[PDB]
Amino acid sequence: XTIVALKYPGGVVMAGDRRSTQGNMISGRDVRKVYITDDYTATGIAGTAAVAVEFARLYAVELEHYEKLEGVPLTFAGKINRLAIMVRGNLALALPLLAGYDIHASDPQSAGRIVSFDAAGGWNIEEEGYQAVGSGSLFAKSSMKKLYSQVTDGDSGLRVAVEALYDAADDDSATGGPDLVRGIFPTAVIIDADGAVDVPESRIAELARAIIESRSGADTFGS
Amino acid sequence: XTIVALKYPGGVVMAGDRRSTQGNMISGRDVRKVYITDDYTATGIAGTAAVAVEFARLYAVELEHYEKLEGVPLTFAGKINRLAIMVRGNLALALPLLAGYDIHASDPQSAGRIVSFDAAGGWNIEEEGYQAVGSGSLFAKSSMKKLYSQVTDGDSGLRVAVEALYDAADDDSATGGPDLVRGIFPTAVIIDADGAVDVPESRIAELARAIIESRS
Amino acid sequence: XTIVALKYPGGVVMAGDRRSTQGNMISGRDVRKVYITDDYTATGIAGTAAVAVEFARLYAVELEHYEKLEGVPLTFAGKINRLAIMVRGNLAALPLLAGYDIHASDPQSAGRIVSFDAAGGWNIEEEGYQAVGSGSLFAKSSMKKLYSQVTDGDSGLRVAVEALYDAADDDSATGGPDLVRGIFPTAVIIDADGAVDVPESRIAELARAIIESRS
Amino acid sequence: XTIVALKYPGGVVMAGDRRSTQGNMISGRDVRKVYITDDYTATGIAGTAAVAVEFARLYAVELEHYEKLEGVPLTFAGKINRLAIMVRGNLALALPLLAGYDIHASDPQSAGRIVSFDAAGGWNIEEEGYQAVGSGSLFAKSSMKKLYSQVTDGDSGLRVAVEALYDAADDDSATGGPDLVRGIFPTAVIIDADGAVDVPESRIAELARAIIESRS
Amino acid sequence: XTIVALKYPGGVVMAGDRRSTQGNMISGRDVRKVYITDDYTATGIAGTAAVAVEFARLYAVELEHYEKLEGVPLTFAGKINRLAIMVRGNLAALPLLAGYDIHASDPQSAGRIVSFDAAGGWNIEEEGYQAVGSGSLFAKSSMKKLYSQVTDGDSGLRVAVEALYDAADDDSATGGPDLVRGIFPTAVIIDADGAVDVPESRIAELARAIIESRS
Amino acid sequence: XTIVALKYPGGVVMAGDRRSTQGNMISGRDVRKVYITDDYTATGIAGTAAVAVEFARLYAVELEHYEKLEGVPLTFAGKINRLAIMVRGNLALALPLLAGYDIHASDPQSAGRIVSFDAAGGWNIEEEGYQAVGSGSLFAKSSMKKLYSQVTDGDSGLRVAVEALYDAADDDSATGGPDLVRGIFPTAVIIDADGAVDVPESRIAELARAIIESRS
Amino acid sequence: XTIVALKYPGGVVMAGDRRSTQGNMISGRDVRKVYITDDYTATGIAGTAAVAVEFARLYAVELEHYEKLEGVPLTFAGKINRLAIMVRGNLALALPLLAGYDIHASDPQSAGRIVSFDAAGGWNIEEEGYQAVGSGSLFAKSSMKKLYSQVTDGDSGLRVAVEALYDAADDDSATGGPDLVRGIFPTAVIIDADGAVDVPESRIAELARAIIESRS
Amino acid sequence: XTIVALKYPGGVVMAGDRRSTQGNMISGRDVRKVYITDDYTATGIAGTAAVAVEFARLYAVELEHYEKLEGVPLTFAGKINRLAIMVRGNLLPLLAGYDIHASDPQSAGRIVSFDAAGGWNIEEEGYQAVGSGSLFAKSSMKKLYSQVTDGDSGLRVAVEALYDAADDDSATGGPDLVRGIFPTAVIIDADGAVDVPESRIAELARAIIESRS
Amino acid sequence: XTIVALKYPGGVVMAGDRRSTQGNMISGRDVRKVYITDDYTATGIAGTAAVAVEFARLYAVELEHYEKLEGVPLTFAGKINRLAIMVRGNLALALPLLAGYDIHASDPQSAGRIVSFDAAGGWNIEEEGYQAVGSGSLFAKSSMKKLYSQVTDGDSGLRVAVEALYDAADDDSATGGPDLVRGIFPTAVIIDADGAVDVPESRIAELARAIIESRS
Repeated sequence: XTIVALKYPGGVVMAGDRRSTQGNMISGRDVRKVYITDDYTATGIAGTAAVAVEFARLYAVELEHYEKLEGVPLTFAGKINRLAIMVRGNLALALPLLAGYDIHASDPQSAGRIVSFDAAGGWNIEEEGYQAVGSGSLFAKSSMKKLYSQVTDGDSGLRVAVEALYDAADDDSATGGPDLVRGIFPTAVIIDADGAVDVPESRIAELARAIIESRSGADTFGS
Repeated sequence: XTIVALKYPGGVVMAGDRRSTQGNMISGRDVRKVYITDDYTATGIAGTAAVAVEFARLYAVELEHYEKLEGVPLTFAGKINRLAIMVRGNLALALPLLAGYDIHASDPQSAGRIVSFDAAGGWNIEEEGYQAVGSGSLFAKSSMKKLYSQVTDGDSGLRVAVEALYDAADDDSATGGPDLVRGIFPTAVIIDADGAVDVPESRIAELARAIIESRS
Repeated sequence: XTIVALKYPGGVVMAGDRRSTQGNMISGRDVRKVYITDDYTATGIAGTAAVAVEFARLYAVELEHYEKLEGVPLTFAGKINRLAIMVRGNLAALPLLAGYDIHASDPQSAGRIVSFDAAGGWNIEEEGYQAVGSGSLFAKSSMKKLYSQVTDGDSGLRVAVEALYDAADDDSATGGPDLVRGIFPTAVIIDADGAVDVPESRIAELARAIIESRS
Repeated sequence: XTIVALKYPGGVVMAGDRRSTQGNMISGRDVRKVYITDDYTATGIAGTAAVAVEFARLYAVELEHYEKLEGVPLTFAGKINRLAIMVRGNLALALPLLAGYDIHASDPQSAGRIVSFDAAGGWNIEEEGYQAVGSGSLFAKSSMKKLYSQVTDGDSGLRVAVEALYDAADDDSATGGPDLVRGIFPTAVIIDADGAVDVPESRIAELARAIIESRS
Repeated sequence: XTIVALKYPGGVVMAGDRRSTQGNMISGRDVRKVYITDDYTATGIAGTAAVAVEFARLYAVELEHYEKLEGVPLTFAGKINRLAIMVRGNLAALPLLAGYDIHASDPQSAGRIVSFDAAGGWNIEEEGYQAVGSGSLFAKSSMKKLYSQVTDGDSGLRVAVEALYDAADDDSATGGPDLVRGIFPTAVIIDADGAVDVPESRIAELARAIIESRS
Repeated sequence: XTIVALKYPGGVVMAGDRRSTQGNMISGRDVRKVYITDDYTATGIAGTAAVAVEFARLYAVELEHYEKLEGVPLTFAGKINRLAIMVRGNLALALPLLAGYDIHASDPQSAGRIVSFDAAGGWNIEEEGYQAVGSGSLFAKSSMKKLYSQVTDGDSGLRVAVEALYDAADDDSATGGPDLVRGIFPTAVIIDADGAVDVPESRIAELARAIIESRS
Repeated sequence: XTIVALKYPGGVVMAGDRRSTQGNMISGRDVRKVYITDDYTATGIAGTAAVAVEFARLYAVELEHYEKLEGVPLTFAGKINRLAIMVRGNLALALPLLAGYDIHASDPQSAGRIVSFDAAGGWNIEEEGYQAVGSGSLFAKSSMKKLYSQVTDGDSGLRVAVEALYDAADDDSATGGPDLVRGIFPTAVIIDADGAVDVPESRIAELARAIIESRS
Repeated sequence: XTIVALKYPGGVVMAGDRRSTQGNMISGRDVRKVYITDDYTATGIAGTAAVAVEFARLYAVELEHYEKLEGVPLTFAGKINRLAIMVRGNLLPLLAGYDIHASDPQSAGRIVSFDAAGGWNIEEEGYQAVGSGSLFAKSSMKKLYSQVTDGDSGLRVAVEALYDAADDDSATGGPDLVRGIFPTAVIIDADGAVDVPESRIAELARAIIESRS
Repeated sequence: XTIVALKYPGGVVMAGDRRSTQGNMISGRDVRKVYITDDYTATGIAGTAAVAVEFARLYAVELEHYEKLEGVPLTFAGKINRLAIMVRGNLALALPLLAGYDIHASDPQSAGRIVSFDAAGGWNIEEEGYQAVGSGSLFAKSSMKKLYSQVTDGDSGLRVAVEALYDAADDDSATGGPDLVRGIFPTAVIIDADGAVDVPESRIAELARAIIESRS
């Protein structure tokens, strides 16, 4: 299963596929893997619906816990630190991808942040502009590498994220592509200076149909 | 990967998906798994492109070798026997599905034949009317169970076979569904009294598009 | 052994087979696997008569314990949360939960089905149906083709019994309707008026019609 | 899966179930496990359709090969000896049950013979009057123990064999009971002084429904 | 290590990196992995210099042996069959074969690419490109986005070198163009006039242009 | 991945590569492995970005904790002792390399100190003048062996450190060389009597570009 | 690595080599393995620089801890007992060699003591006059056996100890010989009635040069 | 144990250390690991005295056997092929040679090494080393190779590479000044393969030691 | 068990102990391990009486077989080659020690030869002047290292060989020392230009007693 995240001018976008498998068998088609955790952060886990929701819930609780006790939210570095303590504690398994926006960073245009975790539970701030986790991550990363120059705003960003997920599904059977028959598409979250918001199903649906139409044409031109 | 086969009044049809995987990675999209082996038989293997074609090739050579030596082709029972020996020998891996038409059977409407193999290399003539092998075979068989009453001829036979493969792909990631973007659809063979012929890609495409439209 | 559950317009239905096996030997023929746990929920476990009753009993006690202490029942999300804590605690067979959210905005789609994976993770089913056990794949593939026929509670109960029949038809670990002994699948139906046990006679008439229809 | 055999005054009867399983999954419902091997013998294997027919075929060829070469058939002791050599040769999982009638025995009323094989491939002559092999053997043997006193002829002998198989199916999920929906019933062979004959599907059906009516 | 192959209008091109590793240590920088095997074929192995040269040599001997004995070369299908017999015999590495079928009906599409899976099974590639080795997934994903640009031999060769560049950028076992030592990927092109080794100088210009474009 | 450290007259320099791998796959290109831990020390770990920063952070907190509580910083021997207790505690993995300047040493020219750790968590003061840890350590050490005579001051030392890392990258695929395309170069810290300072990226870019032009 | 210890009339001498290895690779050339632990004792461990110094430090702390608490130092028997408790505690690895001078012994000429430890952590007071621990111990012991008759005082003791270490290096690659290029020689401690002292490096250098010159 | 080989303008030089070890114990001090196999080749094995001499002897017999049977010696490619068949048959030697049939006599020197799988490799880097001290010897040659302008400086660098291998690897033996035992070496040019006199290597070893001191 | 061999001006001497053990138990006290194999050679194996004699016998037969067939004995190089082929054949256990005199060597004073074998069956010509094999070889070699300068002739050589064996016994329980109670002493062979001859027991006895009185 795959989760992607990318920085765009003024923010960050995170998107995840909807499949879950038990071996070769498809066990889920509506799996939500990306969740808003506070006003400026979102987490994505390339695992089951339960692992994704339970992790996000527990992290959301810790952040808001601190806010009620201390009156102010944690700094971005403090949010990662607490996430890292939570990830290292569960190693007793799928690793999280965090998308955030640092409201206290000097340059607002590059205040988007992406943090990933390696097998040993070690955090990493991504400086390449994008990242992906899961079984289709290499395919999604190699796709974003070629398409990243096209990201100039939020919608451009969301489009590239959806195309990266499409490319992950095209080459990895564990990642689900857009289901045009059932009307199920990747979920996404966008985060900028105004906060974290869920992207409406209608725009992701428009974009997924457009990528498919576009690939169908390119295929007929090459044959 | 999945191969299906069903009997219809007057013949038999066999169809297979086009995917091949290396774990979670998709390694093939144009994989042909069903091949005509003689004028009245076809074999399908739910494995790689090479295992499918190599097996079919060796079996086709063996059936034609006998015909050239003895002047007449083997009886259907003899064809299965030779296949069984070939299969047992190899077991010392994916299992073959054989579809054929017994030109010497008393009743021409039920002369279609489907033969499968179990893990131990044992043959089984299917009497249920249909069969499937591969990772999505349970899903395909359960689908055919509910749709078999609709089979009334070769076209309704071809439709049910494509729908069974669609259901296998819908529930099993190792089985490939119809790729509308690339124009890749399941391959099929239909065998009746006039012999075994490859079903044109165009007819499978129309049937695949109608199953999709119907579910949407 | 197989348990199935499906959402119909106005509620949910859950049904389970009556067999239990010890390897290849039939050890039970009247095994009840589906139990009402509170006014709006039912649990089904595809295991032995003991695991099924013991789990349901502990869960029912936990729900009622909450209600007596706090005066009001748990919200549906809270019920699942408590069930999940119970399932994860036993891991250190998995249940299928059917319910009706009395607080959901649309009463027609207020039915809920929750299943658990090997790791003890919960999953709210959006497809309309679910099955657990050794015959689950067969039951699910059968409901896939018959779900369009579900228009009310009775047609919903008929499709549940047919899914179980289909599960028994190709899984020896799931028991079909025994016409000789008069033993049929058990079922629970939950709507706005609460969870009620489906009478044996109704399941019997339906099982008899499915058999004659296949014959 | 289960095969049963019993001696009655004047001959022997052998009957087998129709199921085959891959773990918990039902893979067959029309599995024929009992086959006539020569004019006076029949073999039954509690395994797959393939193991059952392949074994019976090789054994039938061996018996007829001897008859053509030497002009006369082997004595009953010689038939068992050849079977034993065949069983020990394959075991270097499923073990055969052989029912036969010794045309050269002094008492025609007790000329019926039942021979079974053990996990080590050793032959056994059953002097208990009945025997059973397979996953439901214990249940079938315990059933025959209580019903054997009712065996007085070929018909009663056949009723008891069908009831033993019914009891095996009632307690063992690997053995298939009579399918009233599909019309599939246990297969049976009866051997007396006039030779080995397949029992008509209709007679076993009538006996199976009689058992079901009796138990309800 | 990585080998790439792609079909272009009128032929085929195959290129390979120059690195060899013993665990994490770089053991070779001049490793030639792609060799011409007959007038119309080339083989590439993503292994050591020895495995690549020894395999190519034995295969080239087998193709010429047949030609001398029978007077005519094997058909393309026969060349693959012989290669497959050689690969299955060694398994009891995994080559990429690129060729041009002089007997095909359409000369523009006469280019052929054959790869082998872990079990020694052959696969004719109908996608237009293929890659083998530790950086093969990165090279294939790169060619997927750049293939629309392949319109002739020169552009076929630019995409091949860019695919290898992308493999090296993401996989430490694949070597990128060494501007310090002047070592670049080796390539072979096949069209209707036969197979030929691509001059080091043309590969160096392409590699210099790909690097200037990335910075 | 590799970290190198060398003593120069009047001080010490520590430099580290920027790569991180996950088997054969490059997972990082911007990995900072060397961090200033107090006014006179720096730690370098040849591991992931997280292990390097988390270790340095905990050690920096420990050194400052003591200074605030006791009013004066720990002696150099005390700093090593605290580091050793921390390293032995984590084993119950990649090992640290400490570079520091002993402000209380009698001879300021040789007041630079280098401290490493072995597999068992044992400390060691290098007397050779240089040291390296990680997968390219032999290559870096063998390179410094031949170039150490050229070290006369901080800039000479820094050159030899960057060249050692270049030689580690040239022979070890797990160590990253200077990326001229992305503009990513090794990070370095220099410590003398005036304290620990991060070497500007532009000075390292200048050294690396020149080592490349030199070998061209 | 090797540590040697020998009794001379009036005291005891302990000397150790300077090498450390990581398999076949030389990891250290300046490794100090012998340390004075109190006014009358010294410990030597044939292990890493860290294991040797950490062990000696902890033991020195305990001996001085007792002296400050009780006003008088432990008897020699008490010092061994405390060392043994420390060795058994770490084992539940390299074995300690202790050299001392019993200030309370009746005959001052034979008051020198050598204590070694076996694999199980058991102490042993050597009555042979000399002992050695480490990978070159057998070669050093074998050498002292032939040269012990020459030990008539502290000077001769030190000369023989250096020759035993030289012989260990000549036959065992894990033991380092005198490095005339770098000017690194074995370390030594002499203990007599006046206390434990570090032997000056120039003195060991002179002895090493004379042994080398003699064998040429 | 370590064997080094390097190409110089006009030929090739191969040198090997003299130690052999049984685990940690020094079992040999006079071990000859480099042997002339024909007029233009030499083999070196970083193993025991027996493995080195036995291998060289069988290979020398094979080369001369061909020459007597066919009248002409094998081409350089044929010599490698025969060596490769011999190595794969037993399962790491280092071969140094001069190709008398090469177009340019200044670069006719050849160095062939073998990997763990028995695969041959012609070295285009100018030098190579095999054995337990090979990484140290190669890193040393990397920095000193620019100094190689003839046979004399080629040999000096070879001896220095072996010195560096011994300085960092206990399994490789350095020059024993006490016993007068030094590395052995073979130099091959257009005039054939000749053993380097012990006196020349001793002169070089002493100069390297005075230089590091 | 231990075998030693040494070169003296004009020849070579080989001597071996007399013990054999089965674990900790002494199983032999009269074990002869050194045997003359031809006019100019002797073999010694540090194993059981049987392994030592059977090996020497097979090798002696091989050398004489060649001499009778070809008329002349093998050259020294040929004798080692044949021995090596024999050793490698048995290893696909204890390894042999061969002492010989090369009658065709240019310098008669240094014509003595000693050849040993390593674990892999590889031969080695000794250039140190002496060698030893077995469980006490290290002690015997270290003893000879200090005593070799005393070897000026055959008597000096034999004296040193007996002292090396004594020292091996002293330090290793598996090697037997001179038994004064039973009158059992090491066996020895001396080889010069006049051939190989067994040293009289009486000469070894007076040498052994002198060494013992010397150590007392």
